[PDB]
Amino acid sequence: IDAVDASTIKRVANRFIYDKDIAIAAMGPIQRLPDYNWFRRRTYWNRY
Amino acid sequence: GGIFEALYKVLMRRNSVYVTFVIAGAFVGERAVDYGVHKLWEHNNVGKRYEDISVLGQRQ
Amino acid sequence: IQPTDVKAAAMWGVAAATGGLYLIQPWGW
Repeated sequence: IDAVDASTIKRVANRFIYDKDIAIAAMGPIQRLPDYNWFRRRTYWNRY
Repeated sequence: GGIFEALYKVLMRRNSVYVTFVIAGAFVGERAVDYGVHKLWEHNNVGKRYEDISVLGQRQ
Repeated sequence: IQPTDVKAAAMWGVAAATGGLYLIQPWGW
């Protein structure tokens, strides 16, 4: 556990999170929930 | 193919690199299409150019 | 600060490349 520092966090995050597909499931009054493309585009940043 | 993935990993983990890539591609493709259209223009109509008149220097 | 510093370095590099291209526009470079 204590062998997982900031660099390893960034590496694993860039392996698993950055620019990958997602799965969603919602229930209730979800008429005001952003569509798929919103979530899918928000998995990377254009600032950097 | 795998070359597309390799290009994707090489160029698009940042954004300024993307901007530079777009500018470079623009100012290379411009030159390439200029060369192509000039060459085709020269090929299409031979003998009509300004440096092809046989009497260009006989009014001294 | 280092990731931000190098991000600013890359942005400055993009801007400097574009400005240099503005100053001199070599057709066959």
